[PDB]
This record gives sequence, structure tokens and C-alpha cells, in this order.
Amino acid sequence: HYPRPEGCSSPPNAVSVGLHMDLYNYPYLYVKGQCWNPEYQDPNFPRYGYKKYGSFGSSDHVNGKISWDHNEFKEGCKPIMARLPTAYNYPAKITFSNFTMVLSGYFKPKSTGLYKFEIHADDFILFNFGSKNAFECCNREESIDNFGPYVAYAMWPNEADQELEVYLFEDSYYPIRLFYNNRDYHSKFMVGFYPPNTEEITYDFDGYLYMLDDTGNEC
Ligand SMILES: CC(=O)N[C@@H]1[C@@H](O)[C@H](O[C@@H]2O[C@H](CO)[C@H](O)[C@H](O)[C@H]2O)[C@@H](CO)O[C@H]1O
Ligand SMILES: [Ca+2]
Ligand SMILES: [Cl-]
Repeated sequence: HYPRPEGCSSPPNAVSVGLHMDLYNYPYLYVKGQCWNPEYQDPNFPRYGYKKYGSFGSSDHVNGKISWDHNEFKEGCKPIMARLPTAYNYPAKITFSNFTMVLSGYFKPKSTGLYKFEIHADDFILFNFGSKNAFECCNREESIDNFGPYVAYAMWPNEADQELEVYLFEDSYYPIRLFYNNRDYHSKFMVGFYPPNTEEITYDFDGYLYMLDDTGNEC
């Protein structure tokens, strides 16, 4: 039985394009008995530990080509400044070597059918999906950390590749929450999907990602 998660409904004027992003500090234990912080492994971390170093940035309308694979860095145990893809509407360089990111909003299928998602993580990616898994319809800011058991849990090195299948409907916006951490050095945040009856994967979310107003009525 393919999973069939709950979605949301909204009048078009209450809909805007793209996801919300918040960026959080994630320090090294030390910079110039390993150097990187193992905190990200604690089970309380994705629920509330991820905020305890404070945040440093946010953006909105995050759309299109949101994945990356940064494997060019030469040095470990050291903060390295680099830019996010332009999909993030976030101009400043970040400590790509060590940071945490949460992306939330809604995935809207273009056709009713079965979707397969594929994620590849360095270091850590969590995938929550559905009004009863990610967050409440039209109440994203209040319920953002009330997510359920993960639909996918990818951690480098040993659990770094994951996939999942969900059956989805044209007329519904599905709450979606993507948690990413880099503890150190190289950074990979790859979230792709296969639409229904489609053999080739895509990493372009353009036309699929939306935000609804936080009215709180289930819309
Ligand atoms: C070339 C090499 O082996 N460099 C090592 C790093 O692998 C290692 O850091 C880890 O790198 C992996 C990717 O392979 C991953 O991104 C981890 O997050 C990261 O900690 C590092 C140990 O601190 O030493 C480098 O020299
Ligand atoms: Ca890493
Ligand atoms: Cl659900």
C-alpha cells in the first residue's frame, strides 16, 4: 500500500511561490577528540537542539534548483565561506563547512500519481511530508517543530542514501520540511524526485513549491 499523505487547500490569492528558509549556526568543537561537533547526532537535535547556537539568516520564495554537491573543499576542520544556489534568494556567503538549515512550505504535484523522492546527504538530511507528518496546513510557523517520524533519514557515511514513495493529488499542497546539517568539510544536499510514470530523476522543483498564508483554519 503506497503511502497517501494528507494535503492542504487554499484559494489562489493566498498562495505565493517558493519555500521559507532559516539558517542556524553550527560551530566546530575547535578551530585551529575530533574537531567536529557530534551534537547533530543527538535525537533531540532536529527537534530543538538545532536552534541552540542561534540563527544567522533566512530567506523566502525559495524555488527551483535547490540541491548542491560541494566536494571541492581542500581543508577539513576549518570554516569555509561559500554561496548557496541562487534558488535560495540569499546573497551572503555562509560557513558551508558547518551550518544547519531548515526549509519549509508546500509541495504541489503537477499531476495525480505516485512520486518517488531520492535524497543524498552529507552530513544529515531529514524529510518530513504531509499535514500529519511535517506541519499543520496554514500554520507552518507555529507547528514547524511538531513533525512526526521521518519519511526519510539520511546520514553520512552509513545511511547517506534514501528513497521514498508517496501517492499525491493535483489539487493539494503538501506540507514539506527539509532539515540539513553539515558538521564539517564537504556538503551535499541532494533532494530529487521522479514524477508519475517518469524514469529520469529531476532536481528542479520549479513549479512544485509554494507557500500558503498562515491563517490557521486548515485554510
Ligand atoms: C580526503 C579526506 O579523507 N579528508 C578528510 C575528511 O574526509 C574528514 O572530514 C569528513 O569528510 C566527509 C566527506 O568524506 C564528511 O563531509 C564529513 O562531514 C567530514 O567530517 C576530515 C575529518 O575531520 O578529515 C579530512 O582530511
Ligand atoms: Ca560534511
Ligand atoms: Cl500526512
